[PDB]
Amino acid sequence: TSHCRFYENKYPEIDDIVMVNVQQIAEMGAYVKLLEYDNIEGMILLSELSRRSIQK
Amino acid sequence: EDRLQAVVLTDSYETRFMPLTAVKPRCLLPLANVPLIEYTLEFLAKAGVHEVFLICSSHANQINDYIENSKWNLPWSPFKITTIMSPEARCTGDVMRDLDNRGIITGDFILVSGDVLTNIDFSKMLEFHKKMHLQDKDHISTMCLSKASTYPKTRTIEPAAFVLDKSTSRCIYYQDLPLPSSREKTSIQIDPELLDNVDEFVIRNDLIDCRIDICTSHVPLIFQENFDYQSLRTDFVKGVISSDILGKHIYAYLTDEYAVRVESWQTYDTISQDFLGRWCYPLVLDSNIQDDQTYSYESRHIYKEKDVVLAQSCKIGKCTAIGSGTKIGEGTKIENSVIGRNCQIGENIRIKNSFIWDDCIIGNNSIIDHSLIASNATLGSNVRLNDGCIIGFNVKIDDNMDLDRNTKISASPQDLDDQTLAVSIVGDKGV
Amino acid sequence: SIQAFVFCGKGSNLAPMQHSTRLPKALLPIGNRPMIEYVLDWCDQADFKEISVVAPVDEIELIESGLTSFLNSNHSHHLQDPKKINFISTGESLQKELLPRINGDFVILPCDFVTDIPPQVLVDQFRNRDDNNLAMTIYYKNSLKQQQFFTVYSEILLDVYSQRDVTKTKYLQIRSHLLWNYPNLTVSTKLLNSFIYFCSFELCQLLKLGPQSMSRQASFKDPFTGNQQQQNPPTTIFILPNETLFIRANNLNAYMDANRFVLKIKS
Amino acid sequence: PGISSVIPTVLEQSFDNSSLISVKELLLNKDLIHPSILLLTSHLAHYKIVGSIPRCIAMLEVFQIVIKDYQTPKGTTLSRNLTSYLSHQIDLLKKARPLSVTMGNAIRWLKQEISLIDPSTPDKAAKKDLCEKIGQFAKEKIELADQLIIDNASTQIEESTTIVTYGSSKVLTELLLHNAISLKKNIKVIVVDSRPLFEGRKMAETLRNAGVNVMYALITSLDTIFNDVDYVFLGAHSILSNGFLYSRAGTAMLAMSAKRRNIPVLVCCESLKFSQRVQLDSVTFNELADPNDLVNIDYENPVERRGNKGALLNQFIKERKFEKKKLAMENKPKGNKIGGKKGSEGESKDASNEE
Repeated sequence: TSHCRFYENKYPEIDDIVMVNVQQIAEMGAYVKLLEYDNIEGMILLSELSRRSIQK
Repeated sequence: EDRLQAVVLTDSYETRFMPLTAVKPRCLLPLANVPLIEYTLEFLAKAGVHEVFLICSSHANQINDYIENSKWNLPWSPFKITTIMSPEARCTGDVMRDLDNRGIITGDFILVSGDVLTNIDFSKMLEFHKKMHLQDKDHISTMCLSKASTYPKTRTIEPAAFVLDKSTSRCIYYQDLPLPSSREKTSIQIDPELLDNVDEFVIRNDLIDCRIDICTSHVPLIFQENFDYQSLRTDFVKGVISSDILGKHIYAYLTDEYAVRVESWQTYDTISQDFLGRWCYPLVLDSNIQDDQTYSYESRHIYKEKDVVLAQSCKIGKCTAIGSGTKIGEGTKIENSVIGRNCQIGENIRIKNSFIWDDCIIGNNSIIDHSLIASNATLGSNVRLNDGCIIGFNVKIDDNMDLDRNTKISASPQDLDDQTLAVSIVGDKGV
Repeated sequence: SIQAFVFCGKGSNLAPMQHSTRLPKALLPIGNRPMIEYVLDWCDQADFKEISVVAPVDEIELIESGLTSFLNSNHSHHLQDPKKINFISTGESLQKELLPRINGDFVILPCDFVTDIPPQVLVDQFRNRDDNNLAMTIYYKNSLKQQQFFTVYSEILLDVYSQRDVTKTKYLQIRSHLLWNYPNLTVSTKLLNSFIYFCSFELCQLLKLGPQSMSRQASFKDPFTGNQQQQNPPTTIFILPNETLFIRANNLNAYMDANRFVLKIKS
Repeated sequence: PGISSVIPTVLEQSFDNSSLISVKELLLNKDLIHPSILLLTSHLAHYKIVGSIPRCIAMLEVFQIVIKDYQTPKGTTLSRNLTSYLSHQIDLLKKARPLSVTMGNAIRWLKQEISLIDPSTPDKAAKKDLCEKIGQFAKEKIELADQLIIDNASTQIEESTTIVTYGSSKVLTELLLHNAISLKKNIKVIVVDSRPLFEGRKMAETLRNAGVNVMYALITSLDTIFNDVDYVFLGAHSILSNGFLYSRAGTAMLAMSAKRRNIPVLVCCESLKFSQRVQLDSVTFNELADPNDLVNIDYENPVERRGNKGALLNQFIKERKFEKKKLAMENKPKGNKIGGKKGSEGESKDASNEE
C-alpha cells in the first residue's frame, strides 16, 4: 500500500509548490491527487488554471 | 430416361442416436414438426420415380403404419411403396443380396443411404450421367459432393477425404481421422499405381457427406460375385477402384447448394439452425408441402402456424418456431428454439438455443439452456439443464431436478442414465 | 529498402560446354540472347536500384567483365566472392554469410533463367497480400513416369508441401495437424518450380543462430509449422508460404532441357 | 511524374462534376518518393475497412515517419523544398482518390508548424520536439476527442438500447465496443450494408468478435425491420457550414425514414471534421470510383466468374455509374456530439470561430 507525506507534514502551507497528476476534468476544474504533499485531493477552479485550446 | 425405380435405406444408424429409439424408430422422428422421410419422399417425387422400394426392420410396424397414413398408397401417385423385410440390426450388403435374389431392376436405379434433405435440381445431373455413360461402356455409379460450411472445426464426427479429377471427375481414396478429441494418428497412405493416366488431381477434405448413388444394372451382380463387402462407401468403391474389374469407372459431381445428412446430435442441431435461417429456398415452411400444415413466415425470423394463444408482456429473440394449438402463459424469453404442435405452457421459461418436439406439457419455472425435449415427455416444476442434453421418449420429469453437460436420458420403460418413470437421478425407480 | 541477390554457381547436372575453364555458368549462349541478359532485363523492369551478385570459388573476374562490357545496364552492380563454398552447399552458405548488407526486403533470382511472364505482378502480390514468402510454378511442355509433386490452394493461394521424389518412403504420407488447419490442399503433378524466391524483413535472425537448410529448399519454406508441439522460436504475422500459377512457356534448366529451350526461343 | 490520361469508360451525359478514372500498378516511379505513401495509395485504391477517421490518422503517422526519416541538407535549408514535396504528395493523393476536410486541416496545421519554427535552431533538436508536438496534437484532436464523444454518448444512451448503424466509422465501432464490454449493457445492433462495399459486414464481424447480437440489414429490405427501432446513428464523414452531412451511401434514405417514423436521427462527430465550404445537394461535388466493382456476382469481393456481365463499350450504349458519397438533409439530424461537448446541426459553424 502506497500512502504517507513526502516532506514533513500531511497538509501543505502557504505559497509552497505542488505537482498534480490529473485523472478527470470538466465539472468544477480539477480536484485530483498530489505528488508533492501526500495523496489527499487538491482542487483548482476553472479560472486560476488558465494562464494564456483550454480543454486539450 | 422415363420409368425409374429407387431403393431407400431407412433404419441403419441406430444406437448412434443413443438416448432415443426404444419404441419409436429413427427415421420417423421430426426435424421441425415434420418427419425426415417426408423430405426424401418429396425429393423422389421431384426426380420422377415410378417404383419405390423401402427397407424396414426395427420398429417396422409403426413405419409401415406411417407409410399407409401417408398420401402415396392411394393410386393418384405414379409411384407405389413396397416394404422389404429383414432381421434386426444388419449390414447394407445383406439387404442388397436379398434384393438381387428377388430381382426387379431393369436399367438405372437410385440407392439412397441414410437420411438426406437436399434442394438440388437433379434432371441436369441425370442428363450428365447419361452423357457420361454414352462415352464408354464400363461405368457404374454417380456420387454427390458439396462445399463445407466455413471450416471443418465444429464438424469432428465427419472427416471425409476425397481425391478427385478435373477432366473426367473420378474418386480414388477415402480416410477418417479424429484429431481434436484424441490426438493419436498422423499417417495416411495413397495408392501409387495410377497417376500419369489421370494427370490432374484435386485432393479435398472440406466436403459434406451425402451418401447418394445413381447406379446402373451392375452393382447387384457385383455384390453377388464378391460377398466380402459390408458397406458401400468404406470398402466397395475403393475395392472397385483398386483393380477389381479392369476398365470400370465411377463418377463424382460437385454442387454448391445445401445438402447435409444426419448422423449425430450436434450435426442435427446445426441442420435445424440452418433450416431456421433462410438457407433452404425450395424447402421453406411457409409454402406448406404436407397441405395439413398451415405455417407462415413472420418478421425477426419467427415461424408461426395458425391459431397460437400467447399471454401479454413477453420478449422474443431470433430464429424461432411455434406450432399450432399452443397455450402459452406469461413469461417466455424465447431464443433459437423449435416448439412442436399442441403444447400447454404454465408460466415463465427462459429459453436459450433450446429444442422441443411434439405434444409437451411444461409446468412452472424452468431455465433451459441448449437441450432437446422429445415427444410426449412432460416437464414438471424446476427444470435446469446445461449444453448438449438429450431427453428421451415419454419421460415424466416431476419436481426439482438439476443436470449438467452431456447427460443422456433413456427412452425405454437399459444402459444409460435417467429413467422414464417418476424422478430422474434423485430416486432410482424402474426397469 | 529494396534489393536483390543474384545466385551464381557451376554446371554439374548438365551433360554436354560447362567443364571449360574460361566459360562460366552465368555467361552462356543458348539461343542468341545471353543467360544473364534476361535476368538483367527482369531486374530493370522491377525498378530495383542496388543489386548484389554472389559468385562461386571458380570465376572471379569473368562475371565482372561480362557485367561491364557488351551490355544496356546503367546500374551499380557489385560482384562479391565469399569463401565458404564446398558445393557438396549451393547458395544457403552464401546467404548465411551476407546478412548485415540487407536493409529491407530481398529477392533471390539465380543466374539461369528462361522467362516470358509479366514481372511486376509477382512483386505487387508479394507487397500487398501480407505474406513472408512467395514462389512460382509453371506448366510442363505440351509440345509433341516419376516426376515431382507440389501443393496449391485456390480461392488466397498458399504453399504447404514441396518435397520431391528423390529420397522418400514408397507410400506417400500426409500429416494430420497440417491438414485440419487449412482444409483444402490441391496436389499437382504437371507444375514445375521456377526457383523464384521473395523474402521479407524478418529472416536474418534464424540463419545466424541455427543452420538446417539444404539447396535453399529444406529449411526455408517447410519450417512454417505452428502445429503439434511448437518448439522453434518464431519472428513476428504468422509464418506462411505462398504459390502462384502461370500459363506461358518459361521454365528451369537442369537436365536435357537446354536443347528444348533452343527449339522454343526461335518463334 | 508517372502516368496521366488514357482511361476506359465514357464521360457520361449525367453527372460529370468531378474527374473519373490514376496509378494502380507501379511502373516508372521517381527515385525520391517514400514507399509508405505508395503503399497507402495502393491500399486506398482497393480498401474495405477505413473511412474518414482512421485514414487521417494513417496519413499523420506516415507524415511522422517521413519527418523521422528526413534530415536537413548541407546546401538547402529545412524550409526550402519540404513544402514542394508536400504539394507533390497532395497531388499524388488527389490523383489516386479525392480527399477529406480533416486531411486538409492536418495539411494546414503542418504548414503552420513549418512557418512557426525558424531555420536557426539545431536540426536534431528541432525534429525531436516536432514529432512530440505532432503526437500530442494527435492525442488531443483524435483520441481525446473520441473519448469525449464516448462520454457524451454515455450520459445520453439509456439502459438497454437498440442501435441501427451504417458504414465503417471507427468511432461508432469503439462506442459499441464500450457499450458491450466496459459498461455492460443489453445491446441490439442492426447494421446495414450495400452492394459495392462490405463495410457494414465488416462492422458486424467485428461486433461478433466481441460478442454482440447483430442483425444484418440491406437496402432492399428496410421497412420490414423498423415496423421497435428507438435510436439511429449515422456514419459521419463531414458537416458543412449550412447544416448538411456529406456522408457515405444510403444514409439519407435512412434519415428520411427515421423522420417519417417517430424518432429523430443522431450523429457523432469530431471537432476538426467541420468545413467552411458550402454545398446543398449530391450533384455539387461527387466522389467517384470505377464501375468494375459492380460487374461480378456478389457473395465475396474476389471471385472471377464467367456469366453475362462484362460490357461497357461492346454493347449498344451501356452506362453503369454509381456514387460513393451522398448528401444527408438539415432538419432530420439534430444530435451532434463533438469536442465542444454539445450542439446541433442548425448550429453550423459556431465551433469554427471558437476552434
